[PDB]
Amino acid sequence: PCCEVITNVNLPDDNVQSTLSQIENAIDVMLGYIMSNYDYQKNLRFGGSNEAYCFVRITSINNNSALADQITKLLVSNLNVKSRRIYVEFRDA
Amino acid sequence: PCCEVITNVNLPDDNVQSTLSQIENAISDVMGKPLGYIMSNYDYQKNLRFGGSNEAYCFVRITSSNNSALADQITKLLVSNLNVKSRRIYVEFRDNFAFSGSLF
Amino acid sequence: PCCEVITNVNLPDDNVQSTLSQIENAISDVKPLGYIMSNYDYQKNLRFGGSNEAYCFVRITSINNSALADQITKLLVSNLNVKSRRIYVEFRDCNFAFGS
Ligand SMILES: COc1ccc(-c2cc(Oc3cc(C)cc(OC)c3)cc(C)n2)cc1
Ligand SMILES: COc1ccc(-c2cc(Oc3cc(C)cc(OC)c3)cc(C)n2)cc1
Repeated sequence: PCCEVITNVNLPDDNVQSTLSQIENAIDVMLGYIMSNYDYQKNLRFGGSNEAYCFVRITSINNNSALADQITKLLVSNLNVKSRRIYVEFRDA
Repeated sequence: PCCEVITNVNLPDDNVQSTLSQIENAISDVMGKPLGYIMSNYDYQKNLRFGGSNEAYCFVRITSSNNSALADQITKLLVSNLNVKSRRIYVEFRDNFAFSGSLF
Repeated sequence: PCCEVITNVNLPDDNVQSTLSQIENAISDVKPLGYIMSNYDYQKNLRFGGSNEAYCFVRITSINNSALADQITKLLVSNLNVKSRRIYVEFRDCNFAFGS
């Protein structure tokens, strides 16, 4: 398992860790072997714009709607970002 | 589609954004792909090395012919804007379920 | 050819460069190292197993993989003070590149 949030929204660490932990919980849908990360990229753009944006890559679930939906609420509510500016990719050592 | 510039060259944000914006234009122009529907990013990695050396360097990943025109175009932008030798610029084209958050 | 170490272990730059250089050697031992990238990406909030304790993800792109993995794992265990349970090594064999 692996989850990466890539975003230009700056959160304090305590808040980042809550969010990552909440996403791990979600990622019920299908643990002690998982790697999550919040990668702060201030210059990240989408739609020709550097406004708040988050890209989520989940590697790994087939179910996938439940996870996407769940994550999208977490990030809208914890990152104060418009849900139009959330993209969730699922890729399925 | 997605362009990521990965580099140990530190630029101020205003400059980073100009560059990213110029690159988006290029992708759109040279490939005819829908502008706006692109990610770009500038990932500052100070300890990034190439050839056993931490000197100025650019890795450009383009994910998801005409391609020479694009590579060339980008290479000038980064040479100009980053003051990096073109002998330290590499431009890599590389290649599942997807959702927008408005669907929820 | 490319190695990226992704980790929440903060090292000073001189140390980071030594390690990256030691990894380049390894990759080279087990072609030559002038057509090769490496990087140390510090991600402080990186987690594994629900925990933000020390950890290393290594992605190796475009390259007896066991010899390389084993070698790198010792380097990182030694130089990052991380448990080897908390080190994972992926190889990707994923197309073209284009200055000089
Ligand atoms: C035998 O080769 C393998 C072994 C394990 C995986 C694997 C690894 C996965 O995630 C991780 C992620 C991280 C950080 C560590 C890990 O194990 C140490 C597994 C998730 C899935 C679904 N598969 C993939 C290939
Ligand atoms: C999946 O997209 C990809 C993946 C790998 C490459 C690639 C990667 C290569 O590795 C490198 C990387 C670097 C920094 C220098 C280099 O010397 C040419 C080769 C070489 C070639 C011919 N192609 C190009 C595109």
